[PDB]
Amino acid sequence: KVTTVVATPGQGPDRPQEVSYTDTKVIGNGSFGVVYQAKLCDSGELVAIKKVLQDKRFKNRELQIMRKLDHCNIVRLRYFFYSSGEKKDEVYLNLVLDYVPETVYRVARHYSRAKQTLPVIYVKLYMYQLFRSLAYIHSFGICHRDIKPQNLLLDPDTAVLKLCDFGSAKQLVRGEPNVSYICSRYYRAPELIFGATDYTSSIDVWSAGCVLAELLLGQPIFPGDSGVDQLVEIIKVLGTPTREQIREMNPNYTEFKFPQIKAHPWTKVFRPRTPPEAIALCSRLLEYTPTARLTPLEACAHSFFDELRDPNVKLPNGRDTPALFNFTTQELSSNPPLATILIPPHARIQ
Amino acid sequence: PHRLLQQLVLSGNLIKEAVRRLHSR
Ligand SMILES: CC(=O)Nc1n[nH]c2nc(-c3ccc(O)c(O)c3)ccc12
Repeated sequence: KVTTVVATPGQGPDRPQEVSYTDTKVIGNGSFGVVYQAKLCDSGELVAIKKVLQDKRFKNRELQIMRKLDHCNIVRLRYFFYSSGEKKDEVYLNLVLDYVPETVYRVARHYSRAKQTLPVIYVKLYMYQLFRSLAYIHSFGICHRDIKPQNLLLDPDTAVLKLCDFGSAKQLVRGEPNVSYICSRYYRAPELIFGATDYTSSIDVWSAGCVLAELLLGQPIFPGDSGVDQLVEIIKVLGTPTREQIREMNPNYTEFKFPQIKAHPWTKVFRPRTPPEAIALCSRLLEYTPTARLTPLEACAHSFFDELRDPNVKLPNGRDTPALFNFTTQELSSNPPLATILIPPHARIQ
Repeated sequence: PHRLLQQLVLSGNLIKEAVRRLHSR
């Protein structure tokens, strides 16, 4: 069956056009709605269609966010179209997104099943691209709130990583409360466990640190069996937070007395042959104090990514690395002078 | 469950209980 719809381009102009697609199949289902895979009739290009129930009287948070973003490390919104929801206010919003065949989750699972660690060059490549996508979204005040390997899409040949699923994302505004029960448990920042509602985009940096640690370990670093058990898992590594760290996580939370537990050494958390720069980076992301975590741009400039800035760098398959230095004024806005460190001499315009 | 965490947060007993659960196993 060939489906023809009138759809609006994702970036702009707001001028609708006929879009035809075929080979429709369900590739995901959840509370949010349904995700389909389809093929565009014009170009033969594969797309993902996310279908969500929408309130007519309200703007869709996910669409608003998606229409703003144009970055090589974020799944592009090609088109969007509305479909009839039967009920007066109920309509369905359909997001036509670029299809990406793999995930960091599946790639890491493959290596984990084979009892081998993902090669360090891919850990550098995937993590660097994730930090770039985070630097970009955070510059608009957008927090993803669901950073996990499953939401990190991969083109297996080019090693291009694209951040997906903006279903939990929100444009954070200081002084406007946010829900504390957010994120996929294993990747949930400790301030969220402590019930903070005044949190920042640094919760995504905690989650990025969890992804990194997982790529190094071959399993999640903090596999909590519940919300309370999630903190138990964190304490086994970080030890107990100090009175100052508690205040920094949630100033509305007070705990009179508690037994103090020392941190477990980072070098013992990981396997002996773990690259020390990867452990060092990880120690600067998985911090109780949210403001002490590296910003995504600071993480991109970390010495762990120095190999990516080498002019002679190549993928193990022999191909060139994807675009790594095409930074924009928007992406560099949090710290513009950092550009001269992030953009190596060989990458600069002739 | 989720009710337990909310209660621990409101009562200010979250760290004490997490430390107890660590030692319990
Ligand atoms: C197997 C697989 O994951 N395929 C996919 N290709 N592209 C995808 N895009 C999204 C997706 C959903 C919601 C968003 O807001 C978004 O930007 C992107 C989810 C899955 C895919």
